[PDB]
Amino acid sequence: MASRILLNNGAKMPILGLGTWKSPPGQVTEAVKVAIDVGYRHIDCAHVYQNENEVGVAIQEKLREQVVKREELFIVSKLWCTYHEKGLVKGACQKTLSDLKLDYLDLYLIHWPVGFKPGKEFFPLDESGNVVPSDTNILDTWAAMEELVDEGLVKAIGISNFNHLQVEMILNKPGLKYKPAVNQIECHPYLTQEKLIQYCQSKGIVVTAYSPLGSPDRPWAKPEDPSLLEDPRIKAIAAKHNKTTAQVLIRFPMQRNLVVIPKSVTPERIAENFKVFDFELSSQDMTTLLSYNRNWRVCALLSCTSHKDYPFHEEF
Ligand SMILES: NC(=O)c1ccc[n+]([C@@H]2O[C@H](COP(=O)([O-])OP(=O)(O)OC[C@H]3O[C@@H](n4cnc5c(N)ncnc54)[C@H](OP(=O)(O)O)[C@@H]3O)[C@@H](O)[C@H]2O)c1
Ligand SMILES: O=C(O)COc1cc(Cl)ccc1C(=O)NCc1cccc([N+](=O)[O-])c1
Repeated sequence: MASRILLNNGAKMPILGLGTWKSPPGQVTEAVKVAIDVGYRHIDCAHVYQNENEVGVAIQEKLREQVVKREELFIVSKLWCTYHEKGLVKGACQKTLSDLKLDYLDLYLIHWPVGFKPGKEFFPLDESGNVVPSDTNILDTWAAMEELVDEGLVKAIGISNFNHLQVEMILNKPGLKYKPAVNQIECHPYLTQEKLIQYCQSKGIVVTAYSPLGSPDRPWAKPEDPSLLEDPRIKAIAAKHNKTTAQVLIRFPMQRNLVVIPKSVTPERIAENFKVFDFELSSQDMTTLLSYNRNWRVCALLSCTSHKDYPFHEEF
């Protein structure tokens, strides 16, 4: 299948990208260099991941080496929750641009719909462990994102972890100038997201699937927790196709017209994860994988459950 999807800003986005959350700063430069050498042209980044400088070293070296042209890369980053205020958005973007060694981003996302009190801490808490909110709403934050397009800092803007009512809130924003191009959400066979994906696709918003392997390195993993990579049912589909379980989990979202961003710092896995354009899952395989949905979420924080804009109280 085609390697890129057309966005509603007229630009093409590679459907496979490299994730970078948890990639250690002393490993991620090599990881990104390896990824570009073996064909990745999309890197998913964020200021909160604390490794954009090191990601940037890799990107710059491959540009300098003329392995790739800047126009051929699709670099994504995200506005952290403590920068939702109007007056902080441009500087947050510029800090990311500086760390990544870029003069524009292809896509910049509102990372989470929830805004937090600005300051040095990424998760400001009160004395009982609740996050301290920002009174800035998603529509004013969106207007600030729109300004970044008009200043040439970003080619496209989008959202991440927005539920359908929140997406609808931006789509219905008075004076909306740019529609979100992308909603990046968690999506895998245990959280299949049929309702939110159809909503977004029906609006011409491209959906990016994060944690496609179930984030086995997430820091809050429990023993109890389901494991996609070890699910014998998925292992059997992989065996049938002479592919790895990871490769099935990556191809699955691709065939739903999603973008997918598996993370690895292991060079052999980075290469393996890209070798997903030479096989097809059957319609039966797809429906079978969809059937494993358990509404199981890697990413959701108890500290944020009372924030006005917490996204996961809603069904979708
Ligand atoms: N927008 C958001 O709020 C949000 C939230 C979560 C994630 N994301 C983005 O989505 C990315 C992907 O999600 P994720 O990092 O949570 O988890 P993931 O991609 O589902 O899983 C990454 C884990 O899988 C292992 N792995 C990778 N390829 C493998 C393979 N072929 N075989 C066996 N194990 C393999 C990795 O190990 P090694 O690295 O040790 O190889 C790592 O432990 C993130 O890195 C981030 O860029 C965005
Ligand atoms: O968010 C990501 O991309 C991945 O997860 C990260 C990454 C880092 Cl570096 C730090 C913390 C997290 C995390 O707890 N994310 C979950 C989260 C955050 C904010 C709000 C919520 N929420 O539920 O409103 C949830």
